[PDB]
Amino acid sequence: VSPIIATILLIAITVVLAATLVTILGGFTHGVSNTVETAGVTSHITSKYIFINVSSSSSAISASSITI
Amino acid sequence: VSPIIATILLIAITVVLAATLVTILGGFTHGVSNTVETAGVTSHITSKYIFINVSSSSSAISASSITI
Ligand SMILES: *[C@@H]1O[C@H](CO)[C@H](O)[C@H](O[C@@H]2O[C@H](CO)[C@@H](O[C@@H]3O[C@H](CS(=O)(=O)O)[C@H](O)[C@H](O[C@H]4O[C@H](CO[C@H]5O[C@H](CO)[C@@H](O)[C@H](O)[C@@H]5O)[C@@H](O)[C@H](O[C@H]5O[C@H](CO)[C@@H](O)[C@H](O)[C@@H]5O)[C@@H]4O)[C@H]3O[C@@H]3O[C@H]([C@H](O)CO)[C@H](O)[C@H](O)[C@H]3O)[C@H](O)[C@H]2O)[C@H]1O
Ligand SMILES: *[C@@H]1O[C@H](CO)[C@H](O)[C@H](O[C@@H]2O[C@H](CO)[C@@H](O[C@@H]3O[C@H](CS(=O)(=O)O)[C@H](O)[C@H](O[C@H]4O[C@H](CO[C@H]5O[C@H](CO)[C@@H](O)[C@H](O)[C@@H]5O)[C@@H](O)[C@H](O[C@H]5O[C@H](CO)[C@@H](O)[C@H](O)[C@@H]5O)[C@@H]4O)[C@H]3O[C@@H]3O[C@H]([C@H](O)CO)[C@H](O)[C@H](O)[C@H]3O)[C@H](O)[C@H]2O)[C@H]1O
Ligand SMILES: *[C@@H]1O[C@H](CO)[C@H](O)[C@H](O[C@@H]2O[C@H](CO)[C@@H](O[C@@H]3O[C@H](CS(=O)(=O)O)[C@H](O)[C@H](O[C@H]4O[C@H](CO[C@H]5O[C@H](CO)[C@@H](O)[C@H](O)[C@@H]5O)[C@@H](O)[C@H](O[C@H]5O[C@H](CO)[C@@H](O)[C@H](O)[C@@H]5O)[C@@H]4O)[C@H]3O[C@@H]3O[C@H]([C@H](O)CO)[C@H](O)[C@H](O)[C@H]3O)[C@H](O)[C@H]2O)[C@H]1O
Repeated sequence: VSPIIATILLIAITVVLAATLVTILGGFTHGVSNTVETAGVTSHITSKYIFINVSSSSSAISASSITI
Repeated sequence: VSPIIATILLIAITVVLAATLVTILGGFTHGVSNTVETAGVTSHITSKYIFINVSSSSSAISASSITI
């Protein structure tokens, strides 16, 4: 009798460890993305205005997505 | 007499536990397979057509097996 019952208990424990491990991995598998951008930019500054002129960029992006 | 009869009953019980355990294991030993695929794909979109051009793939697969 007892060696089979001990085996059933060890299967029950194994499932909870595997379920625990899955929640540990979730802290690694997020928030990685390609954020690199590169632009040819020239600028001139005066007592009233900053002028900014763009010559090229790595990608086309919205002017609302850029913070100054 | 009675210690031998008690032993015969415990053998009968043991077989039913082993048969029970075998049906528990069957829930683990299925549905695991190598499903990973990886392709070099490029695409262009227009008001009438999507164009899709493939440069390489990890394996050769039927175009009917892919869902869009
Ligand atoms: C990005 O890409 C763009 C597009 O290609 C440009 O190439 C940019 O390069 C910059 O461009 C700006 C704008 O052209 C340049 O700013 C000028 O800088 C010159 C100096 S410079 O040595 O001549 O080269 C001038 O300062 C010029 O100003 C003009 O306007 C002045 C103000 O006149 C305004 O207001 C009056 C009312 O008071 C209006 O009647 C008039 O219509 C106008 O709206 C004038 O005083 C000035 O006269 C004298 O200026 C200088 C001395 O400061 C002198 O050296 C000159 O010979 C001249 O005698 C001149 O007529 C600048 O132009 C901008 O004008 C705006 C104005 O709102 C009109 O848009 C601002 O008010 C400023 O005056 C000024 O920013 C800059 O130098 C370039 O780098 C690329 O970076
Ligand atoms: C999962 O997988 C999916 C599918 O692949 C996506 O990839 C998803 O990624 C997310 O997608 C959503 C939806 O595309 C993104 O939410 C958008 O976020 C952008 C910000 S961003 O910087 O431009 O990238 C915008 O906020 C955008 O909102 C649009 O709609 C706004 C509201 O317009 C709605 O209502 C008006 C009436 O008032 C209608 O006329 C119109 O048709 C529409 O229904 C606009 O204001 C907005 O304009 C400006 O928005 C931002 C500032 O907020 C600015 O930066 C922009 O440049 C632009 O000038 C823009 O047009 C979001 O889209 C969703 O739109 C719904 C709307 O119901 C339509 O479905 C909501 O109302 C919200 O507006 C918004 O959720 C999200 O960023 C992605 O992560 C993957 O995760
Ligand atoms: C156990 O171990 C064995 C041995 O190793 C296997 O590995 C087994 O795995 C299963 O194997 C079976 C048999 O190979 C697989 O069933 C096939 O499934 C595919 C789908 S798949 O995405 O391509 O992978 C197909 O459905 C295939 O069917 C073929 O046959 C169809 C019917 O053709 C029959 O009838 C015509 C007359 O109408 C005859 O001319 C012809 O000779 C043949 O007898 C075709 O329609 C089918 O074409 C298209 O099928 C699919 C769409 O359904 C599409 O995706 C394909 O790209 C293709 O364009 C294809 O040619 C299945 O094979 C079995 O064929 C028998 C037939 O009797 C011949 O034996 C049946 O009639 C069924 O058609 C089908 O069961 C199964 O997927 C595997 O899991 C291990 O489990």
